[PDB]
Order: sequence, then structure tokens, then C-alpha cells
Amino acid sequence: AVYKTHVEKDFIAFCSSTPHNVSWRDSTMGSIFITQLITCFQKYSWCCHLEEVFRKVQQSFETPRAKAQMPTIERLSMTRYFYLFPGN
Amino acid sequence: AVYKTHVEKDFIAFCSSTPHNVSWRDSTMGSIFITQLITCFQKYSWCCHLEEVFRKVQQSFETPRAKAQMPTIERLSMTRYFYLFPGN
Amino acid sequence: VEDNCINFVAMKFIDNTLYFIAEDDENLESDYFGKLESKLSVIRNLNTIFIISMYKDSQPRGMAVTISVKCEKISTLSCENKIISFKEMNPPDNIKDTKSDIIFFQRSVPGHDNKMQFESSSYEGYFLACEKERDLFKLILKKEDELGDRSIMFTVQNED
Amino acid sequence: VEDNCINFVAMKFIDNTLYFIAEDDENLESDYFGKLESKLSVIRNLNTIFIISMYKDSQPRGMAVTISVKCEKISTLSCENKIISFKEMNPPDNIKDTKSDIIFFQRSVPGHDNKMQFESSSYEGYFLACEKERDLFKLILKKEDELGDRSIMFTVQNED
Amino acid sequence: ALKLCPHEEFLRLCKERAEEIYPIKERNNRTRLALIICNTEFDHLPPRNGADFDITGMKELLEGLDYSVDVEENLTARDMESALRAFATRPEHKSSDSTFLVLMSHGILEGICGTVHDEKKPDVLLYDTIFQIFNNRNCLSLKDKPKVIIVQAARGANRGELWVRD
Amino acid sequence: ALKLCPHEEFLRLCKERAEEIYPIKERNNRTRLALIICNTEFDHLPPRNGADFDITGMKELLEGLDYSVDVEENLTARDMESALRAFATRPEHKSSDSTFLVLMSHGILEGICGTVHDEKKPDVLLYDTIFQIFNNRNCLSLKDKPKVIIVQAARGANRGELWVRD
Repeated sequence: AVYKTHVEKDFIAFCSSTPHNVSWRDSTMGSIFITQLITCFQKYSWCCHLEEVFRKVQQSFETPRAKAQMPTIERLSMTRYFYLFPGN
Repeated sequence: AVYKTHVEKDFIAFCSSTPHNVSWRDSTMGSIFITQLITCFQKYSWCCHLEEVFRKVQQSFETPRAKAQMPTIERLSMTRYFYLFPGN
Repeated sequence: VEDNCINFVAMKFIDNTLYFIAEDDENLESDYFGKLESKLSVIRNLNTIFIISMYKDSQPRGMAVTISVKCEKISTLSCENKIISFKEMNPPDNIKDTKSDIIFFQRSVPGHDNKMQFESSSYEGYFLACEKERDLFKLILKKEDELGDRSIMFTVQNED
Repeated sequence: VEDNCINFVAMKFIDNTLYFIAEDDENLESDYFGKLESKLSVIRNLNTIFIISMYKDSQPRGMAVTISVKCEKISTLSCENKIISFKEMNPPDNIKDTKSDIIFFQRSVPGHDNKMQFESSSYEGYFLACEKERDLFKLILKKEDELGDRSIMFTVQNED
Repeated sequence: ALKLCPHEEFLRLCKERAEEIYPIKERNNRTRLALIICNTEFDHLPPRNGADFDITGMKELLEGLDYSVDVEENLTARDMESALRAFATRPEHKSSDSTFLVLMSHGILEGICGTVHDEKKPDVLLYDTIFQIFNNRNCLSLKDKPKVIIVQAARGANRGELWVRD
Repeated sequence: ALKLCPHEEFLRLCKERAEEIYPIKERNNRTRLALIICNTEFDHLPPRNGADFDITGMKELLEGLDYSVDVEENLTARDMESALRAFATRPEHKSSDSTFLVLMSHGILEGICGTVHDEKKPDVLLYDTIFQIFNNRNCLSLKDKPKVIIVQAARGANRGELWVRD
């Protein structure tokens, strides 16, 4: 059986910063982006999907503390909602 | 009086198709993408935010009816949820 | 550029002639700078049967392939006497004479190295093609070396 | 490239010398190939006063600008006798003699055409700068025509 | 038609999700602005027949969403950027609280083509340009509120489909 | 720690949102695969001090999410694509239902760079390369399942900050 499908679909890229910007890394506790990403995954994934978690990550970067940066979600081809469901 | 802020923030682009793809349009009824966008806005705006409306538009393009097409969301720098709230 | 054009879905035989319809392009137009010209047409097998079988030859010069369709009596494509015709009945199992209209030679395509056309075995120089005639598509034998009309080739997608 | 460098936020005067601190870079590093060198420093007015006043001259050769800081008694920047000093004397309203340490000439910058440096009016050739000394920052007069240390220029952001 | 949001949800949402949603100002004082740009007649490209229906539908929907829609058509890239900048500096944006950028033309991956585009004479408004015009640096009046961009154009020559096996 | 979703809520969600959410396969027979890359030692760029601290945290989080994480480091761009393609064609992907592509390195707007980047000798893996390697054409085994890509790099050497009054 042969049937149609899209070449590109079900994709999502969480860039560290906006285009024409710079990402910051702390040489003691790691990069701030991943440090916040792990916290949001560990606290919100139980009740929020991947898109919700990424939105929470972005919201946590709204007011600039020390250096200023903002992650973006580029090339989002996702058609459904992605729930990680940790351990369940 | 002065304070820090990001150069780029609160942006969202809803491209007609995925990168390296072709947009299609009905000559006697308008573009399929826009038409779907308008009906989704007219049906779902009252109970969903803008990104949820875009997700509904994308899901409506999941299984390709006749010819194939899939819009994508690019450079999503939004930090909060954007409810249109038609008619106050 | 991965050029793809003309995906036929399914269509039967009418009046001892093979017709093939394509998808519904109800005036749909692209947003690219025109082009959209058609070169090949390969896509079928959307679940009206289009018999294709393989044959081994004692004089190896390419894979021998036979073309047939199902009717009340199964019909077989022929190029006898340098003309196009559908001959009914079935091939006498494994053919013996090499010069037979039933078998055809499949050649690879420069496009994606996944499709293949057919070459007549009863004559040297002929080729199989499907040109744009009226509303539907006509499977008519044409000479590949000569650019006639749009010169659309009848290729087929191989099994994975 | 819209190059930007160290900013400073706020700091006071200690021992009749002006200090200025920057933001907290607790070992934060960029993900771009080095560079990150400092050329200009402009940002202040985040909500210890750094009084700035404008003066009109009967001999127009640029905008006359004075710098003063707030203390128990207000101090004024000076370049008298080709040396740096803070004089705790308030300006005598509109100055009369053109050759006065209080007033300074402001010149626009090549960067974004929004910032301006300060130029001494009591002497010709001097320039105002802020260099990296120890932990905090030193406002020390340096000659702009000579490349000394990193040659950090002290600009100030104009009102919108 | 367009389903109207009942007044219940308006009061029910902002109080409970003030820090997670954008703010909405009063109906009377708010002057929202949107820009609808389409290209129909070209000089080297086939016309986008049916775009006239699309413009009417989008304008009706946006007006239903209370946007003072400005409609432009057949503008070159220079005119593209000029119109975008003029829309960005409109004084009504200070009283505004959102914006909509609806674009529809021929285009490539880099951006959206104008009206005199050619293979030998490139003419296209890049996504970088439109995103840079409306950022917090060039448009100070659009800070901290969404800038929704709607694009109806092509990005590649390759058709977006494939035939696979289940 | 990491919060665990209760089982009955798990069973409740899929039934009520079957066509809104992606499918989840059985726990025991499921080989999810994720890829984590963090090159810290370079040849012309300052080392990414503290990246090793991020590697452990990312690996622990993904393992908590039941991903057979493969960790790589100090890969050239040619090796970048070779490792990505090898991860794409792993036979365990057929039994998988998702994937994660965690990348951390220096980079520019075009993409993430490897370990031999030079201004005279550019070396950088594009995002288009990742999305082309993992699309439905090159990697048929990843059909109809999400492909989450998480990256860290620079884009334009411009500080993403602005000092604006009011």
C-alpha cells in the first residue's frame, strides 16, 4: 500500500536565543539555558506538554536578570501535542 | 527611568508551508492555507489562544486531502499567551 | 531539484484501450515562478491491476518484463508489426523465443535511481510513453530519441 | 555590527575619587568566537547623582557641559594645571571666563550617533576616559590620540 | 460567521492568568492596527487569481477582530519596506496593544517576492528585514505586545509530498 | 528530582485526546533513542568551560525520560553529520516513538559549528542539514513521531539587550 505524506512534519527546534543574538554560559553551574530547561522539565513535565514546557522556559526569561537572552522555537512543524509522560 | 529589555521579543510567524516546499491556492476560492486559517479563526478563537488556533490549522493539514501542504510556525519569540478575545 | 510530476491513481480499460487518470487539480496553482513542467510520471499502486512480471533470458541483455491488464480475458501489450495493440489470452508460461512482444527491457532512470521505463523487445529503438490526449491520459508508444509533444515517459515505482 | 561594551549601573565617591561599578558577570561567557572587546561605556541613569549641566558660550565652539557629583559639599571635576582633581566648589551660576575647568566640550561618537564624549575646555588636547584599575573602575583623564592600555572612552547616554 | 466570545471568559481569564497572558486595554480607547499586503499583478510571474477573494475574507475577519486594516497591493520591495516602516511608525500604535502582518505573494525560502521579481533580477523581502523592522529597537511603540505575522508564499521549488509504504 | 505522572491520569489523557496528542507505546517494549553532543575542546575557540556540568544534567534528565542516550563530544562537521546519520538509521528507532537531539556548541546564525572553526576556514553544521537528515524522506523510520531538537549556540555576536526608558 502506498499513500501520500509530507516530506517534513512533526518537527520542533528550541533555539538558545533569538536570531542575531548571543547565548550565555556560566563556567560554574553550566549554561543558563540548559540549567533552566532541566528545571522546567523536572517541575512542569508531569502536567504540561513539550510546547507548554518550552513556553514556561521562555516566560522564565521574560524579565532580563544580569545578561539578557531569549530562546525561540524555530521551524515548528508539529501537528499534535507531545506529552513526555515521565515514567508513565 | 531606563531599564534593560530584549531587542527581539513577542514575535510569531506562521509560514504557509515548510521550508523547501510549495504553497498552493485555489483560483476560484482563494488560497487553501488562508481559507483554512480564516475558518479556524472564526470557529476556535473564542476558546483558544493564537498558538492553539495555529495548532488547529496545522492539525487540519495533517493528513493530506488531495494535494499536500503543511504550514509551520517560525521564529516564535512569544512569552505569554495571546488571546484575541473577539468583541471584547 | 527533486522533480516529481503526474501521479496517476487508478483507471480501468475502455474499448480495448488503456486510460489513466490523475489526481484532482481543480485549478490549484503554485506560488513559485511558473515552471511546474512535467517530465516523468511514476506513482501508482494506491490499493485496475496492471500486471507486471519478470522473465529470465538465456541471452542476458537486461531484465525482461511483461505488461498485461486484467479483463474478461487477460490482455497483453504488444508491439507486433511496429504498431500498438492489446492482445488477449495469457503468455504461454515461460517464453522460449527471445523475439516476443510480451517481454520488455527495463532501463533505470537518471531521476532518483528508483524508477524504470520499458523497452520493446520485438523491435530495437521503440519506447513506451504516455502522452496528454484530451481529458485522460493515453498510453501510446512513442520514440524516445525524438522530442514529440511533451514527451512524457511512463515510468513505474519499483517494490521496496 | 552594533558593538556594545561594559555599561556600569551606579556607584558613589570614595576618598575624594570617583568609583563606578558594572553589572555582575560571575564568569559568564559567550558562545561566539572570542572578540567581546570593550570600546565604549555609556549606560547609566538606572533609577551617586553625577550632576550634568549645559552652558551657552559667547564664543560658540561646541556645547559647554559641566560635570559634578553630590557629596556633603558638591564637588566639581577639574583639569586645572593639567592634572585631575575634584573641587568642592559649586559653579558660580553662568560662568564668565571661557577658560574654566567647570565647562567641557561634548563631541559626538561614531557609534549609533547617540553617545558623546567630553573634552576639556581649560586645555586643548586632553580627553576624559575611564580605565580598568583593580576591581572597580577609575575615571582618569587620558589622551585620546595616544593608545594607552585598552583606551576605554567614557560616554554618556543623552536624553531622548 | 465568527463566533463571538462571551463576556464571561473575558473577566474569568485575565484575573486568573494575568502573568501568563498579554494585557487587553479598553474597547473605546484601543486603536488596533493591522496590515494586509497582497501581490496580484506582476511583471514576470503568473497572476495569483483568487487573491481578491482572499483579501476580502482576511479583511472581514480582521475587522471582526477590531483592526483598522490597511490594504496594499502590487508594491515593489522598496515599496514593501517603505509601507512596512510607515505602518510601524503610525502614532496609533501607542494606543494599540497588538498587530497583525498578513502577507501573501510569490516567494522563496529567503522571503516574499515583489512585483518585478525575476530569475536574473532578484527582488524579495527577506524575513530578517520584516522581523527587524518591528523589533524593540526600530519600533519603540510596539514593545511588550505580540507582533503576529501571517505569510502566504512559497519557500522552495520542491513539492511538499512523498509516497511511502505502510 | 523529577515529578512522576500518575498512572490513572496517563490512561485518562490518551483516551480523551487520542487525535490531539501523539501515540505512546508500551513501557517494557520501547527503545527510545536520544542524542547529546557537547564539544568543549576546540582548536581556535575558547573552551566551553562548564559544558561537562550540563552534559551530566541533560543525560540524567533524558534517562529519567527513558532515553538510551548516546553522548558524543569533540566532533568535526563531517563527523557531526556522520554521527547524526548513524543515529538516524539505528534499527532501534522502529521500536521508538520519539527522539531528542540535544546539541550544545559555539555557532552562528547559520548553524552550530564543530571543533575546527576558523574565520579563514569556516566549518559549521546548518539547521537545514539536521532537518533534512531527520525528515520523512531520509529517515523513514521516524514517521509520524516528534523530532525535538534542542540547541545552544550564538547567532550574530550582538548582545540581545537594549536600554530603553519608559
